[PDB]
Amino acid sequence: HMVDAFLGTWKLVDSKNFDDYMKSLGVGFATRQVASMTKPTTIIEKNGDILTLKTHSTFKNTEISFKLGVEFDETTADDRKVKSIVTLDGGKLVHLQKWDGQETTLVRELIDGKLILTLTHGTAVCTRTYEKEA
Ligand SMILES: CCCCCCCCCCCCCCCC(=O)O
Repeated sequence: HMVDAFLGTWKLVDSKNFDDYMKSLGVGFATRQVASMTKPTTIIEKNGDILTLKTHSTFKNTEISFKLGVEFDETTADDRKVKSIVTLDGGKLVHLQKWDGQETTLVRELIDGKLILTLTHGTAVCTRTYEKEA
């Protein structure tokens, strides 16, 4: 399964344009100040057809579980209540969130052994680079 290469624990080492991405979502200044300065850990697990993606940080934790291709309800780290779907498109794990007539896509792919997360909302595009910890 293509998901096997994503499994494990990943730690943020680099970020580009995250503040702009949060601004585009309406995250307030005080939260952006802290969120831009944290280095989250993302844990990706799979048991049968169910994938679980956990994001851990010193001040906020999220967890979602899903089957690929099946829409699910998600409450995001910034408290948006969204409709989500995740597909594995070739080698790219593509997570689409929809709410209030808006969308944002979170694409994860493996480049040179690192996990690259690209977040797009409107024209705000952010790249988050994660190194494999375990
Ligand atoms: C995940 C770090 C703390 C997040 C605090 C809430 C404000 C920003 C949330 C924006 C949507 C989720 C972004 C995830 C980024 C990532 O996984 O590197």
